[PDB]
Amino acid sequence: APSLSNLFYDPTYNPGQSTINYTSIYGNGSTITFDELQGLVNSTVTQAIMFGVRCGAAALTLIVMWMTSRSRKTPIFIINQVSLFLIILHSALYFKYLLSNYSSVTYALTGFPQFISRGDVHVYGATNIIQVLLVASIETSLVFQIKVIFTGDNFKRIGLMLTSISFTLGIATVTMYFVSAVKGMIVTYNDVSATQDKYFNASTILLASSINFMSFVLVVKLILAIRSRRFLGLKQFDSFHILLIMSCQSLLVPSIIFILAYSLKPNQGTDVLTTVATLLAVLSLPLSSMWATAANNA
Amino acid sequence: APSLSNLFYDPTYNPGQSTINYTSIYGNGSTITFDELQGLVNSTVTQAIMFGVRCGAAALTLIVMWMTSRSRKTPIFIINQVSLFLIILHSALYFKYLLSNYSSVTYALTGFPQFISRGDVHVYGATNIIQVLLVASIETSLVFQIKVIFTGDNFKRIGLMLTSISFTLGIATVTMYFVSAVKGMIVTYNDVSATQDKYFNASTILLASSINFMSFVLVVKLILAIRSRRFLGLKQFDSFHILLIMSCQSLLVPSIIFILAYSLKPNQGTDVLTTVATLLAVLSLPLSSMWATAANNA
Amino acid sequence: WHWLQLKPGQPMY
Amino acid sequence: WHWLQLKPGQPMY
Ligand SMILES: CC(C)CCC[C@@H](C)[C@H]1CC[C@H]2[C@@H]3CC=C4C[C@@H](OC(=O)CCC(=O)O)CC[C@]4(C)[C@H]3CC[C@]12C
Ligand SMILES: CC(C)CCC[C@@H](C)[C@H]1CC[C@H]2[C@@H]3CC=C4C[C@@H](OC(=O)CCC(=O)O)CC[C@]4(C)[C@H]3CC[C@]12C
Ligand SMILES: CC(C)CCC[C@@H](C)[C@H]1CC[C@H]2[C@@H]3CC=C4C[C@@H](OC(=O)CCC(=O)O)CC[C@]4(C)[C@H]3CC[C@]12C
Ligand SMILES: CC(C)CCC[C@@H](C)[C@H]1CC[C@H]2[C@@H]3CC=C4C[C@@H](OC(=O)CCC(=O)O)CC[C@]4(C)[C@H]3CC[C@]12C
Ligand SMILES: CC(C)CCC[C@@H](C)[C@H]1CC[C@H]2[C@@H]3CC=C4C[C@@H](OC(=O)CCC(=O)O)CC[C@]4(C)[C@H]3CC[C@]12C
Ligand SMILES: CC(C)CCC[C@@H](C)[C@H]1CC[C@H]2[C@@H]3CC=C4C[C@@H](OC(=O)CCC(=O)O)CC[C@]4(C)[C@H]3CC[C@]12C
Ligand SMILES: CC(C)CCC[C@@H](C)[C@H]1CC[C@H]2[C@@H]3CC=C4C[C@@H](OC(=O)CCC(=O)O)CC[C@]4(C)[C@H]3CC[C@]12C
Ligand SMILES: CC(C)CCC[C@@H](C)[C@H]1CC[C@H]2[C@@H]3CC=C4C[C@@H](OC(=O)CCC(=O)O)CC[C@]4(C)[C@H]3CC[C@]12C
Ligand SMILES: CC(C)CCC[C@@H](C)[C@H]1CC[C@H]2[C@@H]3CC=C4C[C@@H](OC(=O)CCC(=O)O)CC[C@]4(C)[C@H]3CC[C@]12C
Ligand SMILES: CC(C)CCC[C@@H](C)[C@H]1CC[C@H]2[C@@H]3CC=C4C[C@@H](OC(=O)CCC(=O)O)CC[C@]4(C)[C@H]3CC[C@]12C
Ligand SMILES: CC(C)CCC[C@@H](C)[C@H]1CC[C@H]2[C@@H]3CC=C4C[C@@H](OC(=O)CCC(=O)O)CC[C@]4(C)[C@H]3CC[C@]12C
Ligand SMILES: CC(C)CCC[C@@H](C)[C@H]1CC[C@H]2[C@@H]3CC=C4C[C@@H](OC(=O)CCC(=O)O)CC[C@]4(C)[C@H]3CC[C@]12C
Ligand SMILES: *[C@@H]1O[C@H](CO)[C@@H](O)[C@H](O)[C@H]1NC(C)=O
Ligand SMILES: *[C@@H]1O[C@H](CO)[C@@H](O)[C@H](O)[C@H]1NC(C)=O
Ligand SMILES: *[C@@H]1O[C@H](CO)[C@@H](O)[C@H](O)[C@H]1NC(C)=O
Ligand SMILES: *[C@@H]1O[C@H](CO)[C@@H](O)[C@H](O)[C@H]1NC(C)=O
Repeated sequence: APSLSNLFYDPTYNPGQSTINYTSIYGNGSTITFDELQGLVNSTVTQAIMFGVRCGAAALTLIVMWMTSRSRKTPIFIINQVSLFLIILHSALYFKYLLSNYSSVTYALTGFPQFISRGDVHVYGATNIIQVLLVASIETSLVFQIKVIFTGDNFKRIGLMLTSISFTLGIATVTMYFVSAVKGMIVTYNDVSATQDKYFNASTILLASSINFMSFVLVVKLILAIRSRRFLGLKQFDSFHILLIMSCQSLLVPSIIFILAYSLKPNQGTDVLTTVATLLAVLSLPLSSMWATAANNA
Repeated sequence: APSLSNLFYDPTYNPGQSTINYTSIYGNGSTITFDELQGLVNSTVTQAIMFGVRCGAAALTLIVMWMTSRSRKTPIFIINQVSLFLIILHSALYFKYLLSNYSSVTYALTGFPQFISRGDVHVYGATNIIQVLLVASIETSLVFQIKVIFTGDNFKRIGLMLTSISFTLGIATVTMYFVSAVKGMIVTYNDVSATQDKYFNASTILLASSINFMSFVLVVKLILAIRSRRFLGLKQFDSFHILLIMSCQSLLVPSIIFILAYSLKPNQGTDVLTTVATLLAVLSLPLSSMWATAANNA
Repeated sequence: WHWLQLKPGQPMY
Repeated sequence: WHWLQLKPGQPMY
């Protein structure tokens, strides 16, 4: 503490317009303000916050789903476990990414490819493969939720149609995620300072449209299946009510979160809200099973 | 892109020893390296990760505990709700703190009190009050877990002794947290660039020792209560086994996390692992109730 | 409204 | 081993 400068006593000076001087590949001065830097750090912290929420919610849902799911060896239980373990493992690799040398402001300000370690490239690839397997597990669950729920309906013509369309969408999104993954891998392995996000947007919209399709089918069907129970009988509080509530939640909240992720300001780190939408689309079914068992037991 | 400097082609140069030039209250140059800066940002991101885990785990545990807890209007249920809502609200205020002007590198590098908004001081105070209420709710639960579990034991002499000591520890930690809070508030309100963490360490060790005491009592008691059931009867898989497992988990994991938080390298943002220890000490009881009901129902 | 942007090596969301 | 440090205005952990 040699001596406090005059600007410590001025009540009008703001640090946000002050300039940082640092070295970069493009030039020598490359001035940047503390508010672009705090935007970068706030985006990184916001991504970390949502991925922490994902990791904690998925881990505790996995733990609770074991403690209480009496119907072990069901395919939907095994799929739900594979999906929760893949959410946890994806969140873990991402938690390394946020604390690595690609999310650091060292690389986001100074585009130096020497700072890059090839292990970080391998972590990037492992995360992309785990995301592909996650989408595969989610669509396996959904094709297994429409196949099983369409068994027993007299109108099996339209049930088979619905299974077919859903399964087509599942294969299309899984193939698009794998194509996006490999088209990002060849570019990253070749040049560490480039990206291929062209197919990303398409694969995420494909997944969102699949989820939207599922919530439509499950809500339409359950609506006709409580209208048939209201013209004869009544539908106000049975487990029927729990499935209908979770399917209306799956209808309204992940779509709202997808549009919120596509509408808000860019570069603020809010773009990973699509992962909260997929988190809730995953967590609708195990929580639905828990409520269903805890309203059937009585 | 005027022209890439020579250091883009050198494979030996590392950005981590390069120096940032910026203005600060102490001087004019105030050189800092990108690796101290990335340490700061990594500490902020690590705090955000653990608080995201807290928020997601507590929110989904609150949601699940409603869906399945058939014993509504019990005091322990109401306390567990108050504690989960206070964990969520504390995590929310902290999530504002990490995205505010006190966790920004703008203030952690340039100690300018002009950048500080009085609303951030009010957020700081609200977070400290909510933490005091959280510790109060946790100790209310524990004094209510030892009071209720010690009812019915023939050896009520030592049961009352145990209740008394636990309740003394609860009041001591709540009073120490409130003293720490007010001693931090008067300093922050007076001078925004000072802190009073002297009483913090004492209050956290008091809370850790309370939790340790509880896990001792519950494990000792349940051990004599399965040794009496092993000399007459057998103790290998009953709900008895579920409480004993959760009490041994509460015995071993939060203490391990407390020592890990006190042992690892400082200034790396790992010091908030004490909040994961308190998270698990909270989440032992609702998960214990869920397993107990889901092993009593059959 | 905007397209999601991946930083030069951001793994998949 | 170290004492927990609060930044100049870090709210309570
Ligand atoms: C659902 C919940 C209750 C399960 C338990 C999860 C926690 C025990 C996990 C989740 C997040 C984890 C943390 C995520 C990241 C880090 C940072 C890591 O250190 C670094 O990355 C710093 C590197 C550097 O110095 O640059 C040390 C472990 C730690 C604190 C982890 C410790 C274990 C934590 C708290
Ligand atoms: C019961 C389990 C299946 C779920 C609940 C706990 C997990 C979510 C925890 C347990 C172990 C944790 C991991 C322990 C150690 C690490 C290494 C850590 O590494 C770094 O941060 C390195 C940073 C650097 O090298 O710069 C990142 C978090 C991670 C994967 C943790 C992520 C969260 C994990 C998987
Ligand atoms: C599914 C749930 C239960 C989580 C399972 C744990 C794994 C996801 C974690 C545990 C330890 C982690 C590893 C710990 C350390 C490293 C070294 C690390 O080395 C580097 O390239 C970075 C070195 C550096 O920091 O300078 C690469 C990731 C890796 C293999 C980590 C990959 C992810 C692992 C296997
Ligand atoms: C929900 C059920 C009834 C099906 C509805 C019809 C689907 C087959 C449509 C609805 C939305 C469509 C998607 C809307 C937007 C895109 C992005 C498009 O690529 C881009 O726009 C990215 C590049 C760019 O424009 O910058 C590729 C097709 C795709 C995935 C479309 C594929 C066909 C989809 C899934
Ligand atoms: C199953 C249930 C419990 C889920 C409940 C989720 C909602 C309560 C969450 C999900 C997404 C959230 C939104 C995600 C992002 C934002 C943006 C956030 O910041 C801005 O609007 C930016 C303003 C600016 O530009 O300065 C305000 C809150 C809001 C709308 C959030 C409000 C709360 C929402 C709707
Ligand atoms: C799984 C269930 C039980 C909980 C769901 C909680 C989420 C809906 C919350 C948790 C973290 C929240 C985010 C935390 C921080 C921010 C940043 C915030 O923007 C700012 O902080 C200002 C702008 C900037 O900092 O650059 C906008 C809302 C957002 C995305 C929040 C939106 C709502 C989120 C995703
Ligand atoms: C009880 C359960 C069902 C609630 C589940 C959802 C909540 C955990 C979400 C809903 C609204 C969210 C909040 C919405 C907005 C914000 C503001 C955000 O900060 C900013 O936007 C920037 C502020 C600044 O500039 O300093 C920090 C996270 C926070 C408190 C979010 C924390 C997470 C909250 C409480
Ligand atoms: C109990 C669980 C379910 C969470 C409930 C949500 C609340 C904890 C959140 C929701 C919106 C939040 C508020 C959103 C915005 C602001 C303005 C914010 O104003 C400032 O001083 C900063 C302004 C700026 O960013 O420049 C202060 C915090 C506050 C009141 C937040 C306090 C915390 C609130 C009430
Ligand atoms: C678990 C049951 C059987 C009770 C055991 C005895 C307790 C009354 C002891 C055990 C640990 C003790 C604590 C250990 C350390 C401290 C920190 C001490 O303050 C400091 O060391 C902080 C300042 C500094 O040294 O930098 C104040 C007393 C306190 C809370 C002690 C209070 C008395 C405690 C709770
Ligand atoms: C019983 C169920 C319900 C929960 C089980 C959770 C555990 C598996 C978690 C809780 C605390 C966790 C630990 C908390 C913190 C850390 C430190 C973390 O980072 C380091 O050790 C730092 C290494 C370095 O200095 O680089 C490594 C994982 C570890 C041991 C975690 C491993 C996983 C643990 C034991
Ligand atoms: C309803 C569920 C299934 C989610 C899908 C919501 C759509 C209405 C969103 C998703 C992607 C959005 C588009 C993403 C990108 C842009 C930015 C912008 O694009 C442009 O035409 C100019 C910029 C450019 O060339 O990319 C104008 C809005 C548009 C087309 C958006 C219009 C609204 C879209 C189609
Ligand atoms: C077992 C459960 C109840 C958790 C408590 C573990 C204790 C064994 C820890 C908690 C706080 C620790 C202390 C925190 C700070 C320091 C740093 C350092 O302190 C000093 O005496 C020199 C520096 C200083 O004056 O603070 C040497 C270890 C010590 C005393 C630690 C010794 C081990 C302690 C007492
Ligand atoms: C930083 O860069 C600016 C160019 O805008 C220059 O005027 C200044 O001399 C450099 N050094 C400092 C301490 O600002
Ligand atoms: C960058 O600026 C400093 C300041 O004079 C100078 O010494 C250095 O030579 C400059 N770098 C190049 C490549 O000119
Ligand atoms: C940063 O400050 C130091 C000392 O004032 C100076 O020697 C150095 O040239 C400056 N860095 C740049 C890139 O100009
Ligand atoms: C800080 O360094 C710059 C570079 O010359 C100079 O213009 C400025 O006057 C210095 N600030 C003070 C208070 O001397």
